[PDB]
Amino acid sequence: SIIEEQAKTFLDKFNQEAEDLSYQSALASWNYNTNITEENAQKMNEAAAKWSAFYEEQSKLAKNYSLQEVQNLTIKRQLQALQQSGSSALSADKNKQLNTILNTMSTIYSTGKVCNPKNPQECLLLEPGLDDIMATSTDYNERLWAWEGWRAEVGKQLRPLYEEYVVLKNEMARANNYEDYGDYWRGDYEAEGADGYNYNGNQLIEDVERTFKEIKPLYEQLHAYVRTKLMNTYPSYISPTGCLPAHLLGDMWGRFWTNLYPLTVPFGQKPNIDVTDAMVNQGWNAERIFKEAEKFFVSVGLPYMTQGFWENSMLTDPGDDRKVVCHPTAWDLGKGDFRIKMCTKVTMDNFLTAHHEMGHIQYDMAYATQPFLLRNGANEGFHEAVGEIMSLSAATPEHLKSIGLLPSDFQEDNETEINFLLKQALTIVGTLPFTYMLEKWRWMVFKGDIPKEQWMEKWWEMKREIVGVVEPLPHDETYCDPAALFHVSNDYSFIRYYTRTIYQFQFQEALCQAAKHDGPLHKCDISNSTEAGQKLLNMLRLGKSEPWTLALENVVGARNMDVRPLLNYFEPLSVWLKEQNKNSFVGWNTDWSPYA
Amino acid sequence: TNLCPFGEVFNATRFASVYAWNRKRISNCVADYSVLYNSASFSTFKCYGVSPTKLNDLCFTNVYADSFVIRGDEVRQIAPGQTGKIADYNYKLPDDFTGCVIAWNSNNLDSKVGGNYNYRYRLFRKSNLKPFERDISTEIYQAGSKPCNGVEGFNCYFPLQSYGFQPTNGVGYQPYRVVVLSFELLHAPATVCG
Ligand SMILES: *[C@@H]1O[C@H](CO)[C@@H](O[C@@H]2O[C@H](CO)[C@@H](O)[C@H](O)[C@H]2NC(C)=O)[C@H](O)[C@H]1NC(C)=O
Ligand SMILES: *[C@@H]1O[C@H](CO)[C@@H](O[C@@H]2O[C@H](CO)[C@@H](O)[C@H](O)[C@H]2NC(C)=O)[C@H](O)[C@H]1NC(C)=O
Ligand SMILES: *[C@@H]1O[C@H](CO)[C@@H](O)[C@H](O)[C@H]1NC(C)=O
Ligand SMILES: *[C@@H]1O[C@H](CO)[C@@H](O)[C@H](O)[C@H]1NC(C)=O
Repeated sequence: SIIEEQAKTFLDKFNQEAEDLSYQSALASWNYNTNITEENAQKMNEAAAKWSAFYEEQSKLAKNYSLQEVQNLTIKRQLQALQQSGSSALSADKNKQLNTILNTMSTIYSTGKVCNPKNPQECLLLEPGLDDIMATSTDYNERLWAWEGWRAEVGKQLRPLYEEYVVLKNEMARANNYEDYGDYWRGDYEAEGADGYNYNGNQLIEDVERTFKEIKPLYEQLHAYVRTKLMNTYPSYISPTGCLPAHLLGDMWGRFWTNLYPLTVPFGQKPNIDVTDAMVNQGWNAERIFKEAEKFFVSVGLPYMTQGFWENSMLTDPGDDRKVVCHPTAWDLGKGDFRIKMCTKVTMDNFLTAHHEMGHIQYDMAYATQPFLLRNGANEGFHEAVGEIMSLSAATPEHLKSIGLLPSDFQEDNETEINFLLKQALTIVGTLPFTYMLEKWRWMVFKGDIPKEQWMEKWWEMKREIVGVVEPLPHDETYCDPAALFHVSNDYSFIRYYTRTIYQFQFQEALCQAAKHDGPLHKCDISNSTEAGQKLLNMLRLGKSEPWTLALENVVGARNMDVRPLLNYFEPLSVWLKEQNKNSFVGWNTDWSPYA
Repeated sequence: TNLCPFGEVFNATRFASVYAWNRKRISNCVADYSVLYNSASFSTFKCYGVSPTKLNDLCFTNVYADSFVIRGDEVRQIAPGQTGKIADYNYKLPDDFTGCVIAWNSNNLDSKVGGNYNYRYRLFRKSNLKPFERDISTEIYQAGSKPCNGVEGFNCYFPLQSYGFQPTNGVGYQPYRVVVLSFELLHAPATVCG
């Protein structure tokens, strides 16, 4: 118990310095992200360099403590968080090589351009370009060439870079008691504590498989219905028993199916609920939306908003000689400072992204009492999971007519629910197989089970075996299809969007059960419910102080992930889809390709 | 007749640090406290032992005034039977206290853009404070078995840390000014009343 005292008296000084340094860095960043100029960028760089150097030096200094003689778990987690900094634990030349490889990969991805094969002088980019042509166009050959050109001009350049990047990342990973750049990523899903509460990185690879195996049939039903509906547009290319081509899924990669709604409306003879004219004619400004969100949040027992929030937050575009970065975000400046940056228009999607950001801000406000190296989420998916349930809650017609946006005599019909459920499904359940595939492929490439020869042949068979998507043209071992994605070529993990989707419906079901709500789960509103807010606040009061198993149990009472709430949310849609698919084939075969 | 110099304590331009808080004696000085009570300027006026309403009849020999500046979330530590960083190494009150404290915000007169690092507070010390004691020492704190040699390094720290007051921080981080009044009934004749 002699190292205990030394660690305790060192963490205090570390916290005292880190608070000020982080506040300076965050303030510089916020100042740049509103009044963009060259001096502001210089100030950002000079503020961030000092914080990075201080953090690295403090980690190196603390690397003379040992986790085995520390029995208090409160400071053991802090020491583990501070010591785990194995990004510079490599030779300088190798580090410079790695950085230049990331830089050149990013430049190739951003600068990449493809040209019209019939009009040479028109060449397009991704953001003002190919993305729009996939979102809107319908012609088969147009989508085909736009897909193939991007695949052939990104992969050809990013193949050897990725090939020689894998070995460098494995070398970096096998210096922190890790076997590859796999387990290193999975190490966030780590917990320690009482009996039955531990969670290592090898259980995630089984929990994910179990959850996907339970999920699959609903995706099969949705895929069969989409395949049956997608024959009045291309009645010469779709096989009733086969799969779906990759260049017809409303997106460049197939990440989201939300762009297939106009071609797959269940009942197209009635518009969906879009309350925008109601706010336009009632005289609503940017501040009223945030006041309504504040009222909704205080209704459930959560605290008010800080006075400085209403003065230091840019809730609308200045509309002058001040160009800004217009992207919604929530900031935690530190030292009790909370701000929200977002361009606000009088429209419904802004009305929802305001609730999302205020949920983030409340979650940040909750754990301000914890030590410095404990103020974060719990499983890298809790933030957006907490922030996205408010969007679901504040979109029910009952909530809309309870605030003065719908007539009091509005009677909700039944045909609209099928449309809304299908629209939600095309975004929620139509992306899980893609995420599971991408993450498993990356893991098994990093481990070494895929050699260089099977690098691009396993991918284009796992896709048809899991997702149900086949390529329109054959691809040899000179392409790099996964590299043509932002999250793959920019070192971003790809399990958050699966884990968040799993937790969201568990949280929603627990909160709705606490509120004593009868009826379907998709018409639930947690307003005027103090017990639900109390349970949520009891959850979001710890941060990283306790293992995330306790955080999950504080709300749902479960020790691990569960998918039954997700299926319960989509019961009427499943019944309707089963009723519609009486004279159609449900599954698919993997021995069909539109080039043989 | 004489008034009493409470305007040189509450209305002073410069206050002292927590580890070097000033102390002032009240002489044979006719004082009034209801004027202090009926002023909507203090965020904390709670009195232990005596009641503020019937505080113009009691007579005392000497009255002590102590002043310093602390953070917003540290006023609760200026109270008998309290434990924390402030009331263990900087300023500690006894359990038989018979006076009371005054606190109010000082953000506008104490915060500057970029940081005001003129206020410092003790962070490391061996023993407790032995209430109503001050210590002004810059000796290097020794944590490990290896002795320090007047230089900062491993397990050797400087036991002084400065505040980071800024005009944008939250209420729990805005600076607060604290004035503590203590009354003693000595064996000398009660010299002044209200
Ligand atoms: C939550 O409760 C509040 C009051 O506790 C409701 O506000 C009132 O709602 C009634 C409708 O029954 C109106 O006639 C009042 O004018 C409202 N008063 C105020 C001050 O808003 C609120 O409607 C409830 N919300 C939900 C979703 O049930
Ligand atoms: C410190 O000095 C100020 C004057 O600058 C005093 O302000 C008093 O303010 C109230 C209302 O704000 C007035 O009604 C008084 O007349 C003011 N006093 C004087 C003497 O002008 C303030 O009271 C002083 N502080 C103390 C503790 O006496
Ligand atoms: C933006 O920065 C410039 C200098 O970089 C400064 O002159 C100007 O006042 C700033 N504008 C605002 C609104 O802060
Ligand atoms: C531990 O301390 C020694 C000197 O006491 C220092 O040389 C060494 O670098 C420290 N450990 C690490 C990992 O830096």
